[PDB]
Amino acid sequence: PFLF
Repeated sequence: PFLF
């Protein structure tokens, strides 16, 4: 997962 990518959180930004």
